[PDB]
Amino acid sequence: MSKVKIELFTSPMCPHCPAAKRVVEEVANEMPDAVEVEYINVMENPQKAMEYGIMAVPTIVINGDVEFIGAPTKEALVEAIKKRL
Repeated sequence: MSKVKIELFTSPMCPHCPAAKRVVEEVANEMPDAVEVEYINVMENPQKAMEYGIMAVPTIVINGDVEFIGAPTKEALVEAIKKRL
């Protein structure tokens, strides 16, 4: 009971991925209101996500769970929050 929290903790620099733009559009398809997106381009901000158990960019939160899946952002799970988050 906090709305669907997404966070985007990375500054991808080789592949200019849509990053938070995909993750927001994808979950806003599901929940066009119960959505929170921290797009935190990794620069000038604390490692508060880059701590955790993952300690490996691209550091991504979907619903509230902290993870990283691929060279791009959480696309493997984005294929499933689209399905039944």
